[PDB]
Amino acid sequence: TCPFYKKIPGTGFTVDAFQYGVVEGCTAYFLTHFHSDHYAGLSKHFTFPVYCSEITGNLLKNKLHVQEQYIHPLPLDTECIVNGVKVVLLDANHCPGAVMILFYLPNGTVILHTGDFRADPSMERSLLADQKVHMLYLDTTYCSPEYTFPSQQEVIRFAINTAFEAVTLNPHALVVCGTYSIGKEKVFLAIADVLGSKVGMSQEKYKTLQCLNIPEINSLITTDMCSSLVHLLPMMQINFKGLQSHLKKCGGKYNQILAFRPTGWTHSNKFTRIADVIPQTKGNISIYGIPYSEHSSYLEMKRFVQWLKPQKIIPTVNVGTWKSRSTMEKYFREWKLEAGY
Ligand code: NI
Repeated sequence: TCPFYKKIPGTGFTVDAFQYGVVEGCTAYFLTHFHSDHYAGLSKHFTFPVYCSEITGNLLKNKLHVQEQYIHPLPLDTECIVNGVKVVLLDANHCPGAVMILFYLPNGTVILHTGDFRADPSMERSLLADQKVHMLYLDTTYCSPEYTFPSQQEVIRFAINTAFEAVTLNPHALVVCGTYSIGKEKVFLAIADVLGSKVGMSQEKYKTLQCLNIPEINSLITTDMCSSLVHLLPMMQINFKGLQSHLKKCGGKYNQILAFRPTGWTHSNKFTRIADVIPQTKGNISIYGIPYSEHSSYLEMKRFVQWLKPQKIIPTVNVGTWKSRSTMEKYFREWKLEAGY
Protein backbone atom coordinates (compact mmCIF):
# COMPACT_ATOMS: atom_id res chain seq x y z
CA THR A 1 0.00 0.00 0.00
CA CYS A 2 1.00 3.49 -1.10
CA PRO A 3 2.40 5.79 1.62
CA PHE A 4 0.99 9.25 2.26
CA TYR A 5 4.07 11.22 1.12
CA LYS A 6 3.53 9.82 -2.48
CA LYS A 7 -0.01 11.13 -2.78
CA ILE A 8 -0.98 14.66 -3.90
CA PRO A 9 -4.18 15.66 -1.94
CA GLY A 10 -7.06 17.19 -3.80
CA THR A 11 -6.05 15.35 -6.94
CA GLY A 12 -6.16 11.95 -8.53
CA PHE A 13 -2.32 12.05 -8.68
CA THR A 14 0.56 10.01 -7.32
CA VAL A 15 4.38 10.56 -7.63
CA ASP A 16 6.88 7.69 -8.01
CA ALA A 17 4.25 5.11 -6.87
CA PHE A 18 4.42 2.07 -9.25
CA GLN A 19 5.16 -0.79 -6.70
CA TYR A 20 1.80 -0.76 -4.90
CA GLY A 21 -0.47 -2.23 -7.66
CA VAL A 22 -3.58 -0.22 -8.59
CA VAL A 23 -3.68 2.81 -6.21
CA GLU A 24 -7.31 3.65 -5.29
CA GLY A 25 -8.40 6.95 -6.80
CA CYS A 26 -5.29 7.42 -8.99
CA THR A 27 -6.08 8.74 -12.49
CA ALA A 28 -2.46 9.78 -13.47
CA TYR A 29 0.86 8.39 -12.18
CA PHE A 30 3.80 10.88 -12.38
CA LEU A 31 7.39 9.60 -12.68
CA THR A 32 10.08 12.17 -11.67
CA HIS A 33 13.08 10.26 -13.15
CA PHE A 34 14.38 6.94 -14.43
CA HIS A 35 16.05 5.49 -11.28
CA SER A 36 14.97 1.99 -10.14
CA ASP A 37 13.89 2.91 -6.55
CA HIS A 38 11.40 5.38 -8.21
CA TYR A 39 10.18 3.37 -11.22
CA ALA A 40 9.96 0.04 -9.06
CA GLY A 41 6.97 -1.83 -10.49
CA LEU A 42 6.66 -0.42 -14.01
CA SER A 43 6.77 -2.92 -17.05
CA LYS A 44 5.16 -3.49 -20.65
CA HIS A 45 1.93 -4.63 -18.95
CA PHE A 46 1.29 -1.20 -17.29
CA THR A 47 -2.09 0.16 -18.46
CA PHE A 48 -2.56 3.57 -16.68
CA PRO A 49 -1.39 7.06 -17.91
CA VAL A 50 2.23 7.92 -16.95
CA TYR A 51 3.27 11.58 -17.00
CA CYS A 52 7.03 12.45 -17.30
CA SER A 53 9.70 14.22 -19.24
CA GLU A 54 10.53 13.37 -22.88
CA ILE A 55 13.82 11.71 -21.86
CA THR A 56 12.13 9.61 -19.16
CA GLY A 57 9.48 8.61 -21.73
CA ASN A 58 12.20 7.42 -24.22
CA LEU A 59 13.64 5.19 -21.45
CA LEU A 60 10.21 3.80 -20.49
CA LYS A 61 9.47 2.86 -24.17
CA ASN A 62 12.94 1.36 -25.09
CA LYS A 63 14.25 -0.05 -21.78
CA LEU A 64 11.11 -1.13 -19.85
CA HIS A 65 8.83 -1.58 -23.04
CA VAL A 66 5.91 0.40 -21.75
CA GLN A 67 3.47 0.84 -24.63
CA GLU A 68 3.40 4.20 -26.31
CA GLN A 69 -0.33 4.85 -25.79
CA TYR A 70 0.31 5.05 -21.95
CA ILE A 71 3.37 7.40 -22.13
CA HIS A 72 2.56 11.11 -21.74
CA PRO A 73 5.74 13.29 -22.16
CA LEU A 74 5.46 16.99 -21.16
CA PRO A 75 7.80 19.82 -22.12
CA LEU A 76 9.66 21.70 -19.37
CA ASP A 77 8.95 25.23 -18.18
CA THR A 78 5.42 25.13 -19.75
CA GLU A 79 1.99 25.35 -18.06
CA CYS A 80 0.05 22.14 -18.94
CA ILE A 81 -3.45 20.97 -17.86
CA VAL A 82 -3.61 17.29 -16.77
CA ASN A 83 -7.02 15.83 -15.79
CA GLY A 84 -8.27 19.30 -15.03
CA VAL A 85 -5.28 20.53 -12.93
CA LYS A 86 -2.47 22.96 -13.96
CA VAL A 87 1.08 21.48 -13.64
CA VAL A 88 4.63 22.56 -14.62
CA LEU A 89 7.75 20.38 -14.94
CA LEU A 90 11.10 21.98 -13.94
CA ASP A 91 14.68 20.68 -14.40
CA ALA A 92 15.80 18.94 -11.15
CA ASN A 93 19.64 19.13 -11.75
CA HIS A 94 19.73 15.36 -10.99
CA CYS A 95 20.21 12.78 -13.84
CA PRO A 96 19.10 13.19 -17.46
CA GLY A 97 15.30 13.64 -17.77
CA ALA A 98 14.81 14.27 -13.96
CA VAL A 99 12.13 16.82 -13.03
CA MET A 100 10.48 18.67 -10.14
CA ILE A 101 6.64 19.03 -10.43
CA LEU A 102 4.61 22.20 -9.49
CA PHE A 103 0.90 21.39 -8.89
CA TYR A 104 -1.66 24.27 -8.80
CA LEU A 105 -4.55 22.67 -6.84
CA PRO A 106 -8.16 23.50 -7.52
CA ASN A 107 -8.55 25.06 -3.99
CA GLY A 108 -5.64 27.60 -4.49
CA THR A 109 -2.92 25.57 -2.67
CA VAL A 110 0.47 25.32 -4.64
CA ILE A 111 2.65 22.18 -4.07
CA LEU A 112 6.31 21.64 -5.24
CA HIS A 113 7.55 17.99 -5.39
CA THR A 114 11.33 18.09 -5.90
CA GLY A 115 11.72 14.43 -6.90
CA ASP A 116 15.46 13.82 -6.51
CA PHE A 117 17.37 17.13 -7.00
CA ARG A 118 20.66 19.00 -6.52
CA ALA A 119 19.53 22.49 -5.45
CA ASP A 120 21.14 25.41 -7.26
CA PRO A 121 20.84 29.22 -7.16
CA SER A 122 19.69 29.11 -10.81
CA MET A 123 16.41 27.64 -9.54
CA GLU A 124 15.68 31.02 -7.84
CA ARG A 125 15.10 32.38 -11.49
CA SER A 126 12.88 29.63 -12.80
CA LEU A 127 9.04 29.77 -12.83
CA LEU A 128 9.34 29.39 -8.98
CA ALA A 129 10.18 33.10 -8.63
CA ASP A 130 6.58 34.13 -9.45
CA GLN A 131 4.58 32.65 -6.55
CA LYS A 132 4.03 31.16 -3.19
CA VAL A 133 4.38 27.39 -2.26
CA HIS A 134 2.24 25.96 0.60
CA MET A 135 3.72 22.42 0.62
CA LEU A 136 7.28 21.21 -0.33
CA TYR A 137 7.85 17.46 -0.80
CA LEU A 138 11.65 17.55 -0.33
CA ASP A 139 14.61 15.27 -1.33
CA THR A 140 16.28 15.08 2.09
CA THR A 141 19.01 12.59 1.14
CA TYR A 142 21.86 14.67 2.70
CA CYS A 143 19.90 16.68 5.32
CA SER A 144 22.67 16.94 7.99
CA PRO A 145 25.64 19.34 8.21
CA GLU A 146 28.27 16.61 8.05
CA TYR A 147 27.35 16.05 4.39
CA THR A 148 29.79 18.18 2.50
CA PHE A 149 31.25 17.71 -1.04
CA PRO A 150 32.75 19.89 -3.86
CA SER A 151 30.99 21.39 -6.90
CA GLN A 152 30.57 19.04 -9.88
CA GLN A 153 32.93 21.42 -11.85
CA GLU A 154 35.79 20.92 -9.28
CA VAL A 155 35.32 17.15 -9.34
CA ILE A 156 35.42 17.08 -13.20
CA ARG A 157 38.57 19.32 -13.21
CA PHE A 158 40.28 16.74 -10.93
CA ALA A 159 39.22 13.76 -13.07
CA ILE A 160 40.31 15.35 -16.43
CA ASN A 161 43.74 16.55 -15.01
CA THR A 162 44.37 13.09 -13.39
CA ALA A 163 43.48 11.06 -16.52
CA PHE A 164 45.40 13.39 -18.95
CA GLU A 165 48.55 13.30 -16.78
CA ALA A 166 48.50 9.49 -16.44
CA VAL A 167 47.96 8.72 -20.14
CA THR A 168 50.53 11.34 -21.29
CA LEU A 169 53.10 9.68 -19.01
CA ASN A 170 52.05 6.21 -20.27
CA PRO A 171 50.32 6.02 -23.68
CA HIS A 172 49.62 2.37 -23.00
CA ALA A 173 47.36 3.08 -19.95
CA LEU A 174 43.59 2.30 -20.27
CA VAL A 175 41.03 4.39 -18.38
CA VAL A 176 37.94 2.64 -16.93
CA CYS A 177 34.83 4.35 -15.38
CA GLY A 178 32.11 2.56 -13.37
CA THR A 179 28.31 3.01 -13.83
CA TYR A 180 25.06 1.29 -12.51
CA SER A 181 22.27 3.74 -13.48
CA ILE A 182 21.85 6.87 -15.55
CA GLY A 183 23.40 10.05 -14.21
CA LYS A 184 26.99 11.29 -13.83
CA GLU A 185 27.71 10.94 -17.63
CA LYS A 186 29.95 14.10 -17.50
CA VAL A 187 32.62 11.99 -15.67
CA PHE A 188 33.33 9.64 -18.59
CA LEU A 189 32.46 12.22 -21.34
CA ALA A 190 34.87 14.85 -20.02
CA ILE A 191 37.75 12.26 -19.59
CA ALA A 192 37.21 10.84 -23.17
CA ASP A 193 37.11 14.43 -24.63
CA VAL A 194 40.52 15.38 -23.08
CA LEU A 195 42.03 12.05 -24.37
CA GLY A 196 40.68 12.40 -27.90
CA SER A 197 38.72 9.18 -27.67
CA LYS A 198 35.17 7.87 -27.96
CA VAL A 199 33.82 6.12 -24.94
CA GLY A 200 33.49 2.30 -25.31
CA MET A 201 30.72 0.29 -23.70
CA SER A 202 28.26 -2.71 -23.85
CA GLN A 203 25.34 -2.73 -26.22
CA GLU A 204 22.92 -2.46 -23.23
CA LYS A 205 24.62 0.78 -21.99
CA TYR A 206 24.88 2.23 -25.50
CA LYS A 207 21.11 1.74 -25.88
CA THR A 208 20.46 3.60 -22.59
CA LEU A 209 22.67 6.55 -23.63
CA GLN A 210 20.94 6.78 -27.01
CA CYS A 211 17.68 7.64 -25.14
CA LEU A 212 19.12 10.79 -23.38
CA ASN A 213 19.01 13.58 -26.04
CA ILE A 214 22.69 14.42 -25.55
CA PRO A 215 23.90 16.72 -28.42
CA GLU A 216 26.25 15.07 -30.89
CA ILE A 217 26.17 11.74 -28.91
CA ASN A 218 27.07 9.70 -32.04
CA SER A 219 30.43 11.60 -32.07
CA LEU A 220 31.09 10.66 -28.37
CA ILE A 221 30.29 6.95 -27.72
CA THR A 222 30.72 3.50 -29.36
CA THR A 223 30.30 -0.24 -28.93
CA ASP A 224 33.65 -0.93 -30.64
CA MET A 225 35.78 -1.41 -27.55
CA CYS A 226 39.00 -1.90 -29.58
CA SER A 227 38.76 1.63 -31.02
CA SER A 228 38.40 3.37 -27.57
CA LEU A 229 40.82 4.08 -24.66
CA VAL A 230 38.07 5.00 -22.14
CA HIS A 231 35.86 1.96 -21.26
CA LEU A 232 32.62 1.76 -19.18
CA LEU A 233 32.03 -1.18 -16.88
CA PRO A 234 29.41 -2.10 -14.34
CA MET A 235 30.20 -0.50 -10.93
CA MET A 236 30.50 -4.03 -9.42
CA GLN A 237 33.51 -4.78 -11.56
CA ILE A 238 35.46 -1.67 -10.31
CA ASN A 239 37.86 -3.63 -7.99
CA PHE A 240 41.32 -5.17 -8.42
CA LYS A 241 39.97 -8.62 -9.45
CA GLY A 242 37.47 -7.31 -12.01
CA LEU A 243 39.94 -4.85 -13.48
CA GLN A 244 42.61 -7.56 -13.83
CA SER A 245 40.12 -9.73 -15.64
CA HIS A 246 39.15 -6.88 -17.94
CA LEU A 247 42.89 -6.06 -18.80
CA LYS A 248 43.38 -9.73 -19.90
CA LYS A 249 40.59 -9.29 -22.45
CA CYS A 250 42.27 -6.31 -24.16
CA GLY A 251 44.81 -8.41 -26.16
CA GLY A 252 48.06 -6.80 -24.86
CA LYS A 253 47.11 -3.32 -26.05
CA TYR A 254 47.51 -1.96 -22.48
CA ASN A 255 49.84 -2.45 -19.50
CA GLN A 256 48.19 -0.23 -16.88
CA ILE A 257 44.57 0.73 -15.69
CA LEU A 258 43.49 3.95 -14.17
CA ALA A 259 39.82 3.55 -12.84
CA PHE A 260 37.20 5.95 -11.45
CA ARG A 261 34.28 5.13 -9.07
CA PRO A 262 31.92 7.94 -8.86
CA THR A 263 30.21 7.70 -5.47
CA GLY A 264 27.97 10.06 -3.56
CA TRP A 265 29.31 11.29 -0.22
CA THR A 266 31.73 9.00 1.71
CA HIS A 267 33.25 9.66 5.20
CA SER A 268 36.64 10.49 3.62
CA ASN A 269 34.90 13.86 2.65
CA LYS A 270 35.16 14.67 6.40
CA PHE A 271 38.99 14.75 6.15
CA THR A 272 40.26 15.05 2.58
CA ARG A 273 40.03 17.97 0.09
CA ILE A 274 39.34 17.02 -3.57
CA ALA A 275 42.87 18.18 -4.49
CA ASP A 276 44.44 15.83 -1.92
CA VAL A 277 42.51 12.68 -3.05
CA ILE A 278 44.69 9.63 -3.68
CA PRO A 279 43.88 6.23 -5.19
CA GLN A 280 44.03 2.64 -3.97
CA THR A 281 46.78 0.87 -5.94
CA LYS A 282 47.73 -2.84 -6.50
CA GLY A 283 50.55 -3.31 -9.04
CA ASN A 284 49.63 -1.77 -12.45
CA ILE A 285 45.97 -0.89 -11.26
CA SER A 286 44.87 2.30 -9.49
CA ILE A 287 41.25 3.13 -8.39
CA TYR A 288 40.01 6.65 -7.49
CA GLY A 289 36.77 7.29 -5.56
CA ILE A 290 35.48 10.67 -6.60
CA PRO A 291 32.61 12.45 -4.73
CA TYR A 292 30.41 13.44 -7.73
CA SER A 293 26.94 14.13 -6.22
CA GLU A 294 23.63 14.56 -8.02
CA HIS A 295 21.88 15.39 -4.68
CA SER A 296 21.94 18.69 -2.71
CA SER A 297 24.63 19.19 -0.08
CA TYR A 298 23.26 20.27 3.31
CA LEU A 299 24.20 23.92 2.56
CA GLU A 300 22.61 23.90 -0.98
CA MET A 301 19.38 22.38 0.47
CA LYS A 302 19.25 24.92 3.29
CA ARG A 303 19.72 27.88 0.84
CA PHE A 304 16.96 26.64 -1.41
CA VAL A 305 14.42 26.15 1.36
CA GLN A 306 15.21 29.48 3.08
CA TRP A 307 14.65 31.21 -0.29
CA LEU A 308 11.42 29.38 -1.12
CA LYS A 309 9.87 29.85 2.40
CA PRO A 310 7.36 26.97 2.25
CA GLN A 311 4.61 26.77 4.81
CA LYS A 312 5.05 23.02 5.37
CA ILE A 313 7.83 20.49 4.46
CA ILE A 314 7.24 16.74 3.83
CA PRO A 315 10.53 14.75 3.54
CA THR A 316 10.67 12.03 0.88
CA VAL A 317 14.07 10.44 1.94
CA ASN A 318 15.28 9.05 5.31
CA VAL A 319 11.65 8.67 6.45
CA GLY A 320 11.97 5.20 8.02
CA THR A 321 13.52 5.93 11.47
CA TRP A 322 12.37 8.13 14.34
CA LYS A 323 15.89 9.45 14.82
CA SER A 324 16.11 10.56 11.10
CA ARG A 325 12.66 12.18 11.26
CA SER A 326 13.44 14.10 14.49
CA THR A 327 16.86 15.28 13.13
CA MET A 328 15.24 16.65 9.91
CA GLU A 329 12.39 18.37 11.81
CA LYS A 330 14.95 20.17 14.04
CA TYR A 331 16.85 21.54 11.04
CA PHE A 332 13.63 22.72 9.34
CA ARG A 333 12.78 24.75 12.53
CA GLU A 334 16.27 26.21 12.76
CA TRP A 335 16.08 27.33 9.14
CA LYS A 336 12.70 28.95 9.65
CA LEU A 337 13.73 30.79 12.87
CA GLU A 338 16.98 32.03 11.29
CA ALA A 339 15.28 33.40 8.13
CA GLY A 340 12.05 34.65 9.83
CA TYR A 341 9.25 32.89 7.78
NI1 NI B 1 17.58 9.39 -8.13
